Amino acid sequence: RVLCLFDVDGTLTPARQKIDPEVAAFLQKLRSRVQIGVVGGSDYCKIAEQLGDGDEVIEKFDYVFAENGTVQYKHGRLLSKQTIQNHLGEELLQDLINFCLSYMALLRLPKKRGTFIEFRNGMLNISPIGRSCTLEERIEFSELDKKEKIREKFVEALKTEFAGKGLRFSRGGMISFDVFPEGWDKRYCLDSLDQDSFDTIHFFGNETSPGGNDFEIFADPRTVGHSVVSPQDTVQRCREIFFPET
Amino acid sequence: RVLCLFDVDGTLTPARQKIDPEVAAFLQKLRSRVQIGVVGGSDYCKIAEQLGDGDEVIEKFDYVFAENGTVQYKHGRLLSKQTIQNHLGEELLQDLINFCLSYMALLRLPKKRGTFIEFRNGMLNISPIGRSCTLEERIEFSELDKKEKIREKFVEALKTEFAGKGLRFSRGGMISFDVFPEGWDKRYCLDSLDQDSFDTIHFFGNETSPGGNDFEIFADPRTVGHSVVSPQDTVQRCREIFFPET
Ligand SMILES: O=P(O)(O)O[C@H]1O[C@H](CO)[C@@H](O)[C@H](O)[C@@H]1O
Ligand SMILES: O=P(O)(O)O[C@H]1O[C@H](CO)[C@@H](O)[C@H](O)[C@@H]1O
Ligand SMILES: [Mg+2]
Ligand SMILES: [Mg+2]
Ligand SMILES: [Mg+2]
Ligand SMILES: [Mg+2]
Repeated sequence: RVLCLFDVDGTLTPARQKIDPEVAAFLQKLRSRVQIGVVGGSDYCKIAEQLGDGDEVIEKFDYVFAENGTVQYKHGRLLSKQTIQNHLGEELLQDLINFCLSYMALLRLPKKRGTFIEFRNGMLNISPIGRSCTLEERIEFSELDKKEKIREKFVEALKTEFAGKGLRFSRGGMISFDVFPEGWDKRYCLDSLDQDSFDTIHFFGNETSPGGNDFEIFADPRTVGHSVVSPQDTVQRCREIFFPET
Repeated sequence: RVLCLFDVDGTLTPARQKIDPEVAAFLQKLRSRVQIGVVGGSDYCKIAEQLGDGDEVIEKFDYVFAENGTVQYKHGRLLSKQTIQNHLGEELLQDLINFCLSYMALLRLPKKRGTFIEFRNGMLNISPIGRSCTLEERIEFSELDKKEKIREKFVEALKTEFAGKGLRFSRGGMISFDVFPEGWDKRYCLDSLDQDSFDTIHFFGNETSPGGNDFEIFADPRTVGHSVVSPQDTVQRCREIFFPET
């Protein structure tokens, strides 16, 4: 009983884009020997869009872990969600929210819009410009952010304010950063997988160095870790391990 | 060339619910004598959901004005949008946004979530709890709000701060209030309609008294105004005016 578990962006697909039909075809071939799963920081809709038409993703993969595994489809079935408010408690969560509102009230940007704080399943996403900006506005903010280190300074202030309180931050996006509970990196999905009797869980990712969003799940003793540089590399690695004779 | 223009909630449908098939059938009958249109403060998706399946609404009505007419479908065709930032300018808009962020940072509630500021086409929607709350959380906030007058006090502070700057406020919702430019009440749709050569525009609404969201469009010299108390009343009124012989 083996599971191959894959990061999505840069591991199975070009970052944030549709999977190559050849890679998709190989994954289904691999599926004749092992179970296959994906884990990504993006939401289900995004991952679904990258990995097939409609909701095909939950049929094509045995596991679909969205938002680092806080959202789980297991053999086509959506499991219940643990909420961030349940984990953090309402007081810490609101302390965080109000600190962010207060900080952003004092930031002056070329443009602001709406959805400065997006309450997701696995994180709070914080966007100084607001998520409802256009593409050109998005690019404008990104360029300013590089010059003024707006998100970086905001994250420094947050880390210090909440020191010791179990919060983690990532600047994965362009107009935002994510705030998530400690352990709600990709390792989150491993606790559910622990219960599914796999002899071996192979994890493949393209950000397996320190600071990368695959590091923790890669390095976790529950996984056999594989560092890849592209979807073609991932396929080669899988052929080598699971189709040695071929 | 006559247009009948209808508010949606409480005028054609029970508030925020699907239209009665009998009322829907009458509107299509009325359409044999006049053009028919709807104008609502809700977004297109909501109005579409109330008035048919899928996008049937834009086929069933000659005009669909969503968000008070800042979003317009004319004979099945979506017209271009004028944006709030274009109208207000980026400086006033950000002054507004930062005042709201600052104010809300200091509010302590039982629960907070996300989407405190929703940037729509025709307004900014401001929600102290956050739009991404659950139904029970929504009811919890509503009950607290009645006790503490949270939205009312927030709106007082905003009106005073932006006195003379052309902003209007409404507490139409339960967990939020809307901020919109002066004249972006339902009258907004009348400027486009002015260009469409109607001899007469009859407007029907159920909130036509001062303070009601139909008052301005009702009282506008460009419309023949009709006050109704229900969709059955609206139908009766229409039969009386446009099918006098029947
Ligand atoms: O700020 P950006 O560039 O839109 O990226 C953020 O939001 C994306 C969409 O929800 C996420 O997919 C990203 O992971 C990130 O949380
Ligand atoms: O705060 P509430 O109760 O969700 O209502 C507000 O949002 C609704 C949905 O966008 C709108 O339909 C309402 O008109 C209002 O702007
Ligand atoms: Mg990756
Ligand atoms: Mg490992
Ligand atoms: Mg009404
Ligand atoms: Mg009038």
